[PDB]
Amino acid sequence: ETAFVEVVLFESSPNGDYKTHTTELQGRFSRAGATISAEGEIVQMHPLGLCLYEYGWVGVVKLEQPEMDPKPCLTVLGKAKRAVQRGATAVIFDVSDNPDAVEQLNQGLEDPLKRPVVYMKGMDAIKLMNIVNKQKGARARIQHR
Amino acid sequence: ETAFVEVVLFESSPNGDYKTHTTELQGRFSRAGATISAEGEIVQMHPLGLCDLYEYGWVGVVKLEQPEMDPKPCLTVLGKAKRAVQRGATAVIFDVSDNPDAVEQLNQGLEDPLKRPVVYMKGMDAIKLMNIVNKQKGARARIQHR
Repeated sequence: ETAFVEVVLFESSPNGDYKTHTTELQGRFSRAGATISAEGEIVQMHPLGLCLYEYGWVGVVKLEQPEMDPKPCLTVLGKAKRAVQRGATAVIFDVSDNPDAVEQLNQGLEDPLKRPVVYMKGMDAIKLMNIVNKQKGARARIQHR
Repeated sequence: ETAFVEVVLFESSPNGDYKTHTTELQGRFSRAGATISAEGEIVQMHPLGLCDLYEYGWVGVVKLEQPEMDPKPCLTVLGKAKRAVQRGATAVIFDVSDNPDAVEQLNQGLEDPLKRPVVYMKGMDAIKLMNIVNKQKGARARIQHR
């Protein structure tokens, strides 16, 4: 099922009102996690960063070439789990560089997380990084329709 | 339609992890805002307080006054919802227990709906909501369309 991800940039206009810009993106809900909507501020994690942020962040993790990390500290599902335990309301992996991560997550072996675990690639990941990379405050609204 | 609201208390466990306690509550989405999901930190707002910056993305909770308490209200209850979004609310949850007439007003159809959810809660759920909000600091609201 498709995860409709809205990524919102924001600047507090001087008087308290917010100026925002929204970009709508898409990934899929993995079997590894729940298929629910979720939302919160984006934290960009390095994939090795998962071996205190305020509760309810949306982890964004750009996975790396499998041959960069030969004996990885955890499985990609393990990494997501650790994120949640550390207060993530959702995890979005950019699997552009680790396309086999997908089959690994959808392997349906452990029963799922109660939070979403979304995978993104191609154009949408590029845009997700285009935004994340440049702006401190960005918000993710992950929507199951 | 029903708004399925999970309120989550939380505090850090001594090792980086979070200990949490979750409470599932219900309200309805009103025609004044979308019927979508939304999540964020609760900010309890006095109803007269929509007439100081908050981190974008908060879920405002507003317990409405007995109508005879506010004779000259700065805004319609939809106006306060709308003002809250503009100040970075991701959703508004009104406790309507003391002002049941606000429901009919919120569902009026007259103005465009907000792109954010505007939920109302009453009776028991709202009690349970304020029970958590008034005591607990560090409360996250997850509002869910199913």
